[PDB]
Amino acid sequence: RLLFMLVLTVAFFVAELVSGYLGNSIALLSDSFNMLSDLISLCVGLSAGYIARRPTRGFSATYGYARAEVVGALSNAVFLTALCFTIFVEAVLRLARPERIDDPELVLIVGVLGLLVNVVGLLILHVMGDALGSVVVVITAIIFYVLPLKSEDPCNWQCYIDPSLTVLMVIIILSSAFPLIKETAAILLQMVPKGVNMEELMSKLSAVPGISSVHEVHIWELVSGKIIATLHIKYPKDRGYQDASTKIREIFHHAGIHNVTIQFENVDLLLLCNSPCISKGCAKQLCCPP
Amino acid sequence: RLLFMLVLTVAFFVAELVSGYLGNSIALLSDSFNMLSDLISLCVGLSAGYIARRPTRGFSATYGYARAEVVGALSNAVFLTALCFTIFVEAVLRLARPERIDDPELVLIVGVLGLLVNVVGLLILHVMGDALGSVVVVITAIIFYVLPLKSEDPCNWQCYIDPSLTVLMVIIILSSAFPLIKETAAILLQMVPKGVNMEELMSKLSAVPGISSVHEVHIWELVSGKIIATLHIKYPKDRGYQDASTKIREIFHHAGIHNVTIQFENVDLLLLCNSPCISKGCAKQLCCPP
Ligand SMILES: [Mn+2]
Ligand SMILES: [Mn+2]
Repeated sequence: RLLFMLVLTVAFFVAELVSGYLGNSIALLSDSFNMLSDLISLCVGLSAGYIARRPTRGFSATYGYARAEVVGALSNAVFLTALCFTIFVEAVLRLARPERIDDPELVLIVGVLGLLVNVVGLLILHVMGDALGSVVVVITAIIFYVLPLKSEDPCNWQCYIDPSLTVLMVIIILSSAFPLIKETAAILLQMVPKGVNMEELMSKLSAVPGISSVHEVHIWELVSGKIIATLHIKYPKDRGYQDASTKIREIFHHAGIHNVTIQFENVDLLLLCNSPCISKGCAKQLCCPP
Repeated sequence: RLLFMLVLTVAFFVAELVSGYLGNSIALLSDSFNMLSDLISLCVGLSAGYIARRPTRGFSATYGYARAEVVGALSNAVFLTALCFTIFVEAVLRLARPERIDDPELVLIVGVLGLLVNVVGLLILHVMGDALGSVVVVITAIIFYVLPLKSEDPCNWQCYIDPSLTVLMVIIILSSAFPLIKETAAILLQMVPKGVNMEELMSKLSAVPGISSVHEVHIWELVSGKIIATLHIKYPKDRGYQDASTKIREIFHHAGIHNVTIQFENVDLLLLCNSPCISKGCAKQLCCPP
């Protein structure tokens, strides 16, 4: 990996913020708010590179800090969505009251210098979609320079191109952030991973010879590949559960789940958990409550 | 509960946005961005009221959707932080280039009408801290009305009060959001709950008579009160684990943990998991890897 991007990305995010406010362009602010999310993603990816190759497994994080690439990706998409909200709000108010660009050259220079950065990125969807936002800035500046507007004249159609294309860029930016908030929140909501087929898996689980009942089947995803499947299983007292255990962990293996914890409880009052909390009053605090 | 707040809060968030942009006040935009987070929190709390009293426990969410009050609270604090970032950026640029208030009356009216809403809130820290942001708006409007500034004059000291107090309000707003991002991310990072004393708990766990080894001790928090504690425990083959199990689940009960799953594995090669994935190649995909 190479990390020599924060030096460039952070430096040009500030440049596009200053030039976006000094040059009076929402497209420049939009792109700078996109490069800020790009630097947040770079920091998250670098943090996820130091969490890996150096596990911790401490007394306060029993699973480690490997979930920081999902929390840091949902916190970056929500950050970007909130930034796009303000960009959209400032883009609708400039469609009502139009304003112009004071320095097209300062917008064009930093517009290209920042489009040339997303070409020293992937070459050597957000990264793919960050380069289109840097084309809008150079398009708007060109329209204001191959067709100038003297300070003394009123706003023409040109004052509308910048807010109109910035609204389109918010729709394009939020068309990739929206699939990311839904895909990452499902992980942090303790939902079953999308790849796992919980219908076939639970149909095969009940077909294991020697198994009498299966309850508390919790399957969730820590990170990609790491799927934890808690499971309680009742079994007749006169039969061992060794071959049953082997079958259950081989069924889960074929489903891509390798972190399987099975609690074997001995054996319609024979279908509840034999081992809830030590008191009946714990039923309020039990998950999958009885 | 009462839900007759979205009708008021959503209606006045739009009013404070329009009047904050039509009246040229960052404090009004700051408060409207705070009332937007307030309505997002109201929607999250109402969703968490319908997830409760009606559990689902489906085939795609084995723990239910009870984690939506933690994901929806981290997504609301990050949303608020990103909004405060834009508010702060527009507050530093107005400290450099000062602007004034076009309609102090429109700022004062909607300033009070929106301070009277946070008095029809708690009465019948963010809610406590939303009312201070509505005092800054009424303070700034008063200074511009008990001391007017004709359009023909340059900006005096009055043009600085609004950005200066909005910077202070961002610090106050982010002084309650920051403790919320750290407290909610620890839950979504699968970290040990703060209340649980993992030192005394793990010291008592190893002192249970009949237990030979304890590994894969995963304790995490779904929501407040619901703590799930996965655990693998080795034991001698000639001794049963019934009394040991009772002791272990009574030790966890005294620690506030009632969702305990124990995998009893039979018995320094006697201290590893007896039941990893069915193949040695799964060690890469195992959590707490061997
Ligand atoms: Mn760009
Ligand atoms: Mn308020």
